[PDB]
Amino acid sequence: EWKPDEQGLQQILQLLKESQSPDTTIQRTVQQKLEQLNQYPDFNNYLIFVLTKLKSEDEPTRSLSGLILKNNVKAHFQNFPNGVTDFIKSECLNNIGDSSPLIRATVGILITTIASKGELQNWPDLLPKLCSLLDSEDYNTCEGAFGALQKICEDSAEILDSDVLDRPLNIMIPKFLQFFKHSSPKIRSHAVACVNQFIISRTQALMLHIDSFIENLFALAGDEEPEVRKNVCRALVMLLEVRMDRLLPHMHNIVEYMLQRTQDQDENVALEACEFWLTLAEQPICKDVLVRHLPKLIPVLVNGMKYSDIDIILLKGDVEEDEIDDDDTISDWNLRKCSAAALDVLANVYRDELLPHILPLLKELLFHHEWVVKESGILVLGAIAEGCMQGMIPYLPELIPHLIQCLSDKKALVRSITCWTLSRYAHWVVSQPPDTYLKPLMTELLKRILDSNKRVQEAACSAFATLEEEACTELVPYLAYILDTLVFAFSKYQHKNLLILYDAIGTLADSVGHHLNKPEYIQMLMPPLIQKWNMLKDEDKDLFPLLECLSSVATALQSGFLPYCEPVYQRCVNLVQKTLAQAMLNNAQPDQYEAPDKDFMIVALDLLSGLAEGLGGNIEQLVARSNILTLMYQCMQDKMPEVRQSSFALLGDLTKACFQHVKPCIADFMPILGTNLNPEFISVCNNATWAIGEISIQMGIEMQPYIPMVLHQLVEIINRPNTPKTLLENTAITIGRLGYVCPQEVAPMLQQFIRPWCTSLRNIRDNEEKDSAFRGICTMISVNPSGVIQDFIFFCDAVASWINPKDDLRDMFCKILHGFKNQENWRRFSDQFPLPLKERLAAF
Amino acid sequence: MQRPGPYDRPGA
Repeated sequence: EWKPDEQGLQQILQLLKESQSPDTTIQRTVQQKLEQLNQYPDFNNYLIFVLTKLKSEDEPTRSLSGLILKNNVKAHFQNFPNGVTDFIKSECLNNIGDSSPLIRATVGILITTIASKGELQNWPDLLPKLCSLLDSEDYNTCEGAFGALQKICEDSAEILDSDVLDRPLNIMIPKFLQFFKHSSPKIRSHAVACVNQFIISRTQALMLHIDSFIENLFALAGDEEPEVRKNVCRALVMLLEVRMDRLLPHMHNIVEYMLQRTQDQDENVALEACEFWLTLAEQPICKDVLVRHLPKLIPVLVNGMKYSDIDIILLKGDVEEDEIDDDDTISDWNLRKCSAAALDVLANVYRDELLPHILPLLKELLFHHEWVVKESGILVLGAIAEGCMQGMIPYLPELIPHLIQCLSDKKALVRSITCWTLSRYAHWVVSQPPDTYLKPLMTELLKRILDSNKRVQEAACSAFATLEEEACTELVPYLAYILDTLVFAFSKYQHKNLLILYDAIGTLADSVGHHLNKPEYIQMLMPPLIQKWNMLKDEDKDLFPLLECLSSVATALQSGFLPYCEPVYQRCVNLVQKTLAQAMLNNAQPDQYEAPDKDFMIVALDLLSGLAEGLGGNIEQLVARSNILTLMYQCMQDKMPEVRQSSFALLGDLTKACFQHVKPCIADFMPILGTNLNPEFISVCNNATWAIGEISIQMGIEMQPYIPMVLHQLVEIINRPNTPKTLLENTAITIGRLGYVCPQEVAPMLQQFIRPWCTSLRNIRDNEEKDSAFRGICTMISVNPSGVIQDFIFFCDAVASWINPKDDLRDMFCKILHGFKNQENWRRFSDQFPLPLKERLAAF
Repeated sequence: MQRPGPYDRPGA
């Protein structure tokens, strides 16, 4: 037992009363008084006392007392004395069934946070207490017990699944299932909500009972209560993903019931139902079980893709046309998003088979006079595009012109979704004669880039970037107009849209390439970019996209970038240097210095490597005057994989040109580069192989010692078929380059790498990397034919992969083929290939 | 990598 003193109790009640004042100064001052009184050992005990024994006090005061006790728990429970902790536990369990739903909710969260803050083994009797209390004859105790149980199961599923308190679930799951029968709908909702927490974990206590679970779940399917239907749909989604075998016998009835729920009047029930279509489309059996239901399902999903009245109001689409929280509200998942995504995945799985069901609906929506219906039709046409392109093509000559008209529609929403749909059909648009569809499309899209409405602007920029990626060189005749409008966009845009504008400009540079290097384009594009570059300070996060954009420009312009190089270069160095400095400082004293944002040095290395790539030898007079070398060395010493990746990329680029200044540091680079290679941080390993290739081909025969330490690691990488194709291809390329410059160490290894070397390099398009790698393998076979006797078929395949190679490479292949045809076998090898490859071999 | 879309799930 414990008792309060009257004056202290009354002072605490007065503070709780004053905590409800509208005056923020009163709130702050009484919060301060409370934070001070928290020092009192039994303050929390008075607080629970107000929550529980003073039934005479008004419910808001009691509720807030409970909530602030919950905060005190979360912050300080570890230093509560045992007496008050026991009082809290016992008393809140005594009042878990209090009449007021508000009091019962506060007590529920208080119990939940006590149990979560401590370990359940700090309160071992809690679960038996709640389980036994579920059997209450009084309703309120039962309801509160089950509510707190639901919260505990949601917060603490894993700890309940552990051996902690002797597998409690083994008794609870039979209990919860037994309460699916309960008369009160709220109790049934709690029961299903609790059981649902243990489906995805595949908890044995439940999976030992899935038959009873699904039987009672179907017995419960017909409930009137929206919460019950919500939780039943959620349970069936999870069970589909996990224990699909049991659901499969009843899949037809489950599908029909879940479609009925997809049409449910309550929006939450409908959303839960739509998740069923998304998850089912991911199971391999979907294309066989759901076909019979498509004619009933597609019209439903389509009908679900209309905006709700609430979305139309929030989007202000209702308004004539002559913010951040708006986005927060719209973006959040809803029935429209989910229906569109479900239709998208259904399109991906059924492809042309789904077209004859949706197309009659689509050709009604597209030309409907209600703008909401038209908008949903545009969204439908855009959603199925990716999966259904091959069957949709015949109608594009008819639809694309109307979509291009819709880009001029009065309603902003129609305009935006039209931009996105045309983006989805960009590839087919590009395939056609430019003057027929591409030029009108880009004209309208650029007119919308400067639209009045910001989401229209964002949609237009995204669509134009995708269209550029499809168009590539097709853009060049229109490049003046593209640049004019984009650089005008800088003068209009605002920060939220400015990053997608950067996306558009960077994509333009990437797709156009050296064609962008004209004086008018340079003096039109650069001034605003360097204006933003001067505007931003080194600490601004908005600097990440800009540099990520600028690098593209810098490479696309190649030497044309030179007048703007030096101030960029210098700053780009300083950034990484700073991030290194603080980083090591943070490593020395984490309390004195926080870990700096690695993204600055990552993007700085990326931009600097791209700058070296673009400028070639012209960057030598800068890197000679810089500490850059040491810095990137440290960047490859750093454990973080991204900086290692970026620094090896920069090493490769500074090796393509200006290697003469890198060379003295090779003795320091190579040991750590080879060491970093093998652990196979996929991107880091890939760049490490490629850097080894560059530095080896630069070094020549002088590379003697660095070959053994890398070659064993490289062939070990080739030993792993799990390597992604790019990494393995570059490993083979660098093996070839090493075999070219230093054969003697590679001489034993031909048999170990030639086969995957062939199967990888046969699919790279005859560039200088492939040229040097094949030169290397030719050198290797000339040095050791014995290593490829059992593998000449792979050599023939690799040599045949070349389409009209250089004359000297052709002669090397020719001479070595006429060599090992003598040194039947060559005829049989060439017979393994189709007419083209065999003919190429014969011509050689 | 991929651009914003109309049916993108929060927490891409």
